[PDB]
Amino acid sequence: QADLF
Amino acid sequence: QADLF
Amino acid sequence: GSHMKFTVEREHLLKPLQQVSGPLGGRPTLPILGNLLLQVADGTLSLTGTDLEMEMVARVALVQPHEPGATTVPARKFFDICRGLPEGAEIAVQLEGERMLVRSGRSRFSLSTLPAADFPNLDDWQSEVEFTLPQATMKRLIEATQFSMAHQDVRYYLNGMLFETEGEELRTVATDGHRLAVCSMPIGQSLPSHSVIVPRKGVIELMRMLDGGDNPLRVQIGSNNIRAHVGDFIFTSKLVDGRFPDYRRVLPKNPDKHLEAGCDLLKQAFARAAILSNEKFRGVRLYVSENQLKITANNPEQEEAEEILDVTYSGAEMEIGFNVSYVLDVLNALKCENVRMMLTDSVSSVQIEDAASQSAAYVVMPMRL
Amino acid sequence: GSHMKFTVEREHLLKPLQQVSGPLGGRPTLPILGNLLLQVADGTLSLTGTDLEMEMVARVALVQPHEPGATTVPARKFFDICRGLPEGAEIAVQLEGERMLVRSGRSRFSLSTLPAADFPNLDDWQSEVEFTLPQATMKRLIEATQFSMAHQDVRYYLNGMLFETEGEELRTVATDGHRLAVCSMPIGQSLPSHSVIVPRKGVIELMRMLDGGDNPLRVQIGSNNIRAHVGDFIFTSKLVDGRFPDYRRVLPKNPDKHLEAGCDLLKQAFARAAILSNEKFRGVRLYVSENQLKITANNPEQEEAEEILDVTYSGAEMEIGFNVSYVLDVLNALKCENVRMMLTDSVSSVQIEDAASQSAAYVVMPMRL
Repeated sequence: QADLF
Repeated sequence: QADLF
Repeated sequence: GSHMKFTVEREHLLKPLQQVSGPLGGRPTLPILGNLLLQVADGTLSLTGTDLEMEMVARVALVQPHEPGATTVPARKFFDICRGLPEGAEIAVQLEGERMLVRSGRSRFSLSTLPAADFPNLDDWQSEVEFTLPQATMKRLIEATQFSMAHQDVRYYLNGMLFETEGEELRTVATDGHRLAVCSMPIGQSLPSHSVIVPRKGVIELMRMLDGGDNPLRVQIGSNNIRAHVGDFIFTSKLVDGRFPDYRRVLPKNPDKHLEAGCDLLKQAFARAAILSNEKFRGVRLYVSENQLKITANNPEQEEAEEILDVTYSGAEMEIGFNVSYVLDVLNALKCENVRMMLTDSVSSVQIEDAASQSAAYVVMPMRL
Repeated sequence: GSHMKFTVEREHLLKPLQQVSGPLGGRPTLPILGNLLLQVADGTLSLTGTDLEMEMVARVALVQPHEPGATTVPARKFFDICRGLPEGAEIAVQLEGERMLVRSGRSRFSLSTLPAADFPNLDDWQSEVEFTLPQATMKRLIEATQFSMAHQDVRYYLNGMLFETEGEELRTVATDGHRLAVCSMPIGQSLPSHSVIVPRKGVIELMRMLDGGDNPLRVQIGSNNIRAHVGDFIFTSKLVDGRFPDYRRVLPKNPDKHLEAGCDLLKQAFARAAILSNEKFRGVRLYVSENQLKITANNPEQEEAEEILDVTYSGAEMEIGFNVSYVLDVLNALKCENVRMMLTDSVSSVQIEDAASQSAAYVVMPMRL
């Protein structure tokens, strides 16, 4: 899962 | 609590 | 057959799959117990779920073309897929190698399988005692006693419900060693004398299969199993092999004292006094005198609840202690206008009944206070 | 006063007792936080519950004779007693020594107390911004973002909800670092700019105090507190002192591709595909092509779900991975006919919103496929 910020 | 039997 | 295949409407699967996906849990004993056995033969689809102690079978008519065969698939995933498809969907199922394919519209599911030859069987017995009764009669019998069954007791046979046939009646009995419940209902048929213990989980499934419709319940009892049929569902359970206590000797003999009161006012008074009873022991004190009942509760904080009620009572004055949850469980199960209590002394059981009906009786042993 | 005494109708005491006592269940930090502070003065009964971070105050008019004073009493026990009494019951309360007596008919309860002087109070403060709005507007704002709040994240400030006032609008923002939700609503008043973080438990209490009636909600926001008034109930909460992420910089800057589809059909396709996605990672793959969306899920058992949908899309083909629970949460919160998705590429956030309204926007970061 990639970080949104 | 007493035993019923 | 090697190439199992069938096509059926979504609607015809939903009720069968919920009923058969029911005797299951999140953690099966063996991986194959988490699967449903699917069998297709001569115009019928059969769905079976089991946990080795009991089994549920549903039969679905196959009107569309199909090929015989059998497989097992993950129960909950197969159920969730079918339920998740749109209303009025058609479901086409087929075995492709070691996978079971589920297709509907442009939705495609490939499920893992385990061999049908590896699935357990709770068949291979003949019924000795057989009978039919309305669903409402079975529901009434179980609801009237189920709460008195034991919870994980060392005496395994108390973790179940006695089912007894006698004359024209079917009877249930449940007890946990402190309190007992018994209910008898006429079924309109002369029966031989038979007594079996249905396990806790079996009682739960018998209730869950009752849909409230006009389909009759057909029961078969063997030496180590019981079976119940309702429409196209068949529930089978192993019996508990043990000696159950005899309710007729547990009922108080020659009750010296008789109290009568409104069921609801008595329930609401016990429920309020329970708030200030000890959270573990739940002890309340009953003081019975001429046309009066006084209920008192105290707890480790030294808080106190007191209820005074007008009752019909003309016996000798007496004080008696009870676990308030056992009394409330009884009053909740009566759902009547007036209740009768039959007492002897402070160290002996009390019989609680509906003041109008004898179909159900409850026995609660007191506590020392 | 030394001898607090009051008599009130159960009818008038019940909803106030629920409003304040609701979140006083469980293990209080301090024994007195399990009690309600009762104050009687000049025709009013005040009932306060707190946990040190927030407080709930209800005011009940006293029509019958009373004597001033204060005490604290176990919240849940006091509520259960009043709820358990019959409809139309009159409740007479009085201090007697260190006990609080509750009487109604021939029901008598003696409760333990803790001194009112020991009851904690939130520190006084002044509102910097004040406004009113309908209850439905607050409920809509909270429901549209609450699911995106973080769950016990080490970044304490993501565990709350941002409340922002700007121009004529009130806005909420919630994010957990993977997905974000934002909703703005018109409140009909020109307001100064203010941005505060309301803690998780405060958001829960603000929702719980909305009864769906016609009573308006008055909000006051200070530097370190927020307060909401509805009828005769006042909720106050401390604010989370931290820097919340800025949603304006999190919204995708230049979405190249735009997809539109029916909300329900898209939700049901994702829900079915989720069944065969990995139970921990929940990854699904989206393949967007001309007027078509393909959703695929696979799990460690190598089971596969595939959904094909007709959608409105005319951009370049692309593959993108998502946690299916984050997508379903957005679709469940968008209670609309059609939804729009704004994509850039496979490694960049997607914006999801109602195809008809811009009041709410959702941003979900993808997962590597």
